[PDB]
Amino acid sequence: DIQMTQSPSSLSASVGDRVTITCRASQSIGLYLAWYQQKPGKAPKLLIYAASSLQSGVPSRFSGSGSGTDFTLTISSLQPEDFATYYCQQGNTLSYTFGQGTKVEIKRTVAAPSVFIFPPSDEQLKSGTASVVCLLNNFYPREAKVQWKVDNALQSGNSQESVTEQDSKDSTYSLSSTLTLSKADYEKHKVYACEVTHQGLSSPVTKSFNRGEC
Amino acid sequence: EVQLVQSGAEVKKPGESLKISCKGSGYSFTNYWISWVRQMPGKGLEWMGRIDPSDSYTNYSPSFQGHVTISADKSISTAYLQWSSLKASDTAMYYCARELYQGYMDTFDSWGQGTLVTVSSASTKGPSVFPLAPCSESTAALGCLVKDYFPEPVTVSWNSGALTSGVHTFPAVLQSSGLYSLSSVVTVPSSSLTKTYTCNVDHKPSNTKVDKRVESK
Ligand SMILES: [Zn+2]
Ligand SMILES: [Zn+2]
Ligand SMILES: [Zn+2]
Ligand SMILES: [Zn+2]
Repeated sequence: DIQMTQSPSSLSASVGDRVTITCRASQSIGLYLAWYQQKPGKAPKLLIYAASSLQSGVPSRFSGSGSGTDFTLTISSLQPEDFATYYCQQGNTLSYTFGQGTKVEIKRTVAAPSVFIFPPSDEQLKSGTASVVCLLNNFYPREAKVQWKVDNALQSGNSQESVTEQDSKDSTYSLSSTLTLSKADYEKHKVYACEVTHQGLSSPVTKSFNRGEC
Repeated sequence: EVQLVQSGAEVKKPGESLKISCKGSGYSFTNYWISWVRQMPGKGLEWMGRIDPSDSYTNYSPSFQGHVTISADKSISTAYLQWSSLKASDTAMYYCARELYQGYMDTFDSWGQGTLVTVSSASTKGPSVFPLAPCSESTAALGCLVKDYFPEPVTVSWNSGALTSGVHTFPAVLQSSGLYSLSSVVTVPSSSLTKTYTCNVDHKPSNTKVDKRVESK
């Protein structure tokens, strides 16, 4: 019943930086805190136990500190293999409980998305469903607002998005948004638009097309 | 080498039974406790429970209490996690872990590689694949919408693997329908659209494969 709360949830860092991640316990827990690292697709890995004890094999650039309610994990000179997600876990009492995790991402310079919009194919329309796709290509940072307008009216609850992990070459993200409609709804309207807001843009960029006339 | 190895991925319907396993090797199995941990897609780690393999004594979280049974079979150094009636909400990665006591606390010093459990009412289905072409510049995007399949995963390649540069294949989203959907795109020189582009979509579970040429039109 001890709530473990880590801060921040995510942070961007560069190779060579000192990185600190904080952990607060809902009550005291003494020294019984452990840190785990996890990469995507892989099992977690013990880094530190007892607040500050370095697990065998783990590089000494990793260190912990704190006691009672407040704990820190420090990575003194971030190396490329340190980009990952970090979990704290209290071992004071059962149940054992994990923090919600802190994700360490790669810092780079701001980069505006290239934006593209794709109409539904004729092939899909026969099945009687219409998918409109909006693509945001190679942007940084991750925060991006995508809005669908149909006949210039804001859409809600009829779209889904997903984002890639940071690109191994340039460390940017890419994002895909899909608006789904029935073929009959699709055919009532004319103007399909994707409006993108992002830090690297002076102001929102709109991509659109007119149904039937494209 | 201390090493926990878990059984393979499972795709199951709600109401079904499941027992997954974890076999330890490189140590004295009866001497170290075994915890199970749930990781829901996109989420953090949840401790479910633990067991002392030597006498099969078990601890559960008030959350996992009663909904799941942990057991141990020392005959062949294997721990188990099991459900009598699965729910779609049980869909997750599951890890077994070795509890090594040190610095006065129990630490998860060694982890199995994880068992993916997907629970859904949906039935196996290969995908439909639609072209993503711009309506009628610097770079140009085109793509393929891989829609309505189950379960994951599909793999997409472009031009038989000849094209890898500039391709982004997005993580799949689960639709209202229970079927997955995903997009794969590539950016290319606007002066190429000359060059033909074809996405190849392979879906092992349905034993199915779809090539889709993406016409500049
Ligand atoms: Zn309209
Ligand atoms: Zn015992
Ligand atoms: Zn309950
Ligand atoms: Zn790209």
